[PDB]
Amino acid sequence: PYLTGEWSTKFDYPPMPFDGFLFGSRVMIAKEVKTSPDAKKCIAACTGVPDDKWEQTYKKPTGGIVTVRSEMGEPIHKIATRGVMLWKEFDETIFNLPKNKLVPTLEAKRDYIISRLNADFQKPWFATVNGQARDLATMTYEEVAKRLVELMFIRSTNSWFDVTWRTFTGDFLRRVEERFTKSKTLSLIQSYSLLDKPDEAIEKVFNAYPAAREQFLNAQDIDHFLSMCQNPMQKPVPFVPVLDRRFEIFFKKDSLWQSEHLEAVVDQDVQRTCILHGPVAAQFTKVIDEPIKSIMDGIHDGHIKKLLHQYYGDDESKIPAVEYFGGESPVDSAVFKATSSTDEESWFKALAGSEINWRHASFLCSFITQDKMFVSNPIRKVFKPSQGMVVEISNGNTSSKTVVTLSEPVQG
Amino acid sequence: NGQVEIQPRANIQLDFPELKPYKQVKQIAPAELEGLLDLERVIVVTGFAEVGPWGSARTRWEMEAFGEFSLEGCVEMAWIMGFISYHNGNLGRPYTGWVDSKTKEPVDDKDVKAKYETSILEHSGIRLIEPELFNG
Amino acid sequence: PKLIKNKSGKIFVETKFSKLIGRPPLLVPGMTPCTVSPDFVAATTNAGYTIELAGGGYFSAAGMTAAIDSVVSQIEKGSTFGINLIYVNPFMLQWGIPLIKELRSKGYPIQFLTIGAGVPSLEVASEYIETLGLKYLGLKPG
Repeated sequence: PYLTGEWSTKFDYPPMPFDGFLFGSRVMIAKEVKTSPDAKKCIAACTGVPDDKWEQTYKKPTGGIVTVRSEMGEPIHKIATRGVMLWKEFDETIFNLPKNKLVPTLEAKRDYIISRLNADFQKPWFATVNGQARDLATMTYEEVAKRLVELMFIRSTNSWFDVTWRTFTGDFLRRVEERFTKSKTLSLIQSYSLLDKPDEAIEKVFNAYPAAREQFLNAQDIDHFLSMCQNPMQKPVPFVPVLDRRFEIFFKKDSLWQSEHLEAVVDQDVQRTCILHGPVAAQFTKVIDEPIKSIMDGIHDGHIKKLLHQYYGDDESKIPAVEYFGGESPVDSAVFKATSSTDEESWFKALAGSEINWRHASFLCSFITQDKMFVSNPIRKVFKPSQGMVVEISNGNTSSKTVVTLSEPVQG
Repeated sequence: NGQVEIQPRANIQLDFPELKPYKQVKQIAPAELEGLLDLERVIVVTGFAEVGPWGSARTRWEMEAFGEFSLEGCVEMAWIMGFISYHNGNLGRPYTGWVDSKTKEPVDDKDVKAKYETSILEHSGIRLIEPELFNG
Repeated sequence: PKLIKNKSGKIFVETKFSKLIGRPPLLVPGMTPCTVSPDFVAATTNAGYTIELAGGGYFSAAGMTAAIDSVVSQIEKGSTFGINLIYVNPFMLQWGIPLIKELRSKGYPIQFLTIGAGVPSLEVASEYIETLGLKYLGLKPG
């Protein structure tokens, strides 16, 4: 109805056709999209809502979609997962307070926040040992290292999800060795590549410094850990290390990649993650893993079928045919002579000819193709009009035999 | 054709008494003692401290027993005497650790001795009386 | 709307946009995280439909250059694609607009640039239109 312009008639307006369409949410379950399988199933589960009811996302889930606020306060449409619902609850109970009220509320609600992060969100509370909520000040160095490995090393692929996270863990082990060493000594982790099997490196480090296995973190090392959790030249840590004024930043930063990398989420659970999807477009996102070619060809072929039926009598012989389709901006024997004042556009329009064929492209296409690159049309630059140029065309009516000859004064 | 070494950082310990396995502890006192004493009439010291010419109990013990400070003792004396202070934040790069109290320059635990031990020893213990400490 | 066909007999929904780009008037917009994948961009372009590589998944010119090189190595000769940049990310624009200019000067098949989350000012838009050497400019008014 938007292609034909009839969409506006219901509003008592003249038809207003449009030039094209874009489909975002619709192709989020395409076979070639990197979205994780469980995320594709969650997207498909979203039933959607008709346009007249979409605005019921600011207040509650509708069609599986809700509206939450980003770091800057901009609205975002996301799937109403457990993590997103926690996001919304925090938006309306913590983040909307004034700066002076924020800290006491975090202190008063600390246990609830920690439980909710550990249960529902893609960034859990870091200081949690065997299900028991703690604080960095109440964990041993071995426990910190083990939690780092648990949250940063992927066992399925047996690798560190990000090399920067391996650098983080290696730096922490290096600070452990610094704290419990008693004199000049060689570091046990000479290269961070030794962390590629983290358990062995941890066992080595904490065998050489057994005291660190039953001693809580030094206050100076708590500060160091939290400072290196803020290193801009590193991927944001996948956890919340502390509750303080920066809790919103710790909670919301880097929130979109987890849906395509569920192997690096706590339990490979989509419900912890954040997925962007539209309330109204969700009504058509049903079939999982349908190739993008199929989805786009389906839309285009439906348009062609409807147009054929409505405006061509279901007769494809009615369709006009050109040699090639494209290159059109939205805005038998001849002789041509160039001058200083000749305008380039009309000169090239005359040289190209009225029919769409090789001559047309030769004289009107703005770019040609190299091995894979696009470069300015050499033919046009060679035929750029200037005083003295004389162009002779013969057989312009039979493209297969047309010959365009350019003559210029040489030696008189 | 075109190693990494680790420096020590001070880790001050409280030095609670070492508790040994019950078997060894039982081998010390007479076997008849079990149940013999009214433990509500036995007095025990559970904590102690001091402020003296050599700082706390820890630093005074180190000077009394060994005649010299360890890295922990030197760092504690530097902190007590105000030579060094703790900093955590921007210093442009982010820094967490000790800094010089007068110049705010960073200080590593390894360098604390070389920077401050002569001053620490010169201004501790029995020494010439300093009018600045006793109202002129 | 109209229907047209070429010598192969392929039918096109003829439209001002489709007439310009020689391809169906349907495109995949820049989406972070989905269009960040160079595999998905190449797959959509090899299917015959316009797509914008999302610049919101990249944090340096080197990384985006590697992603564009991957897309180029995957798409067939003669194909092209677009780039989407966020206007509320001053850093991205600072490192991305010069990158697009350099790549276009190299002849990279970047057909267009789309600006999301804001419309530039007339002066910036003029800078883009003149310098970047693109076929057309995409804007997303709100």
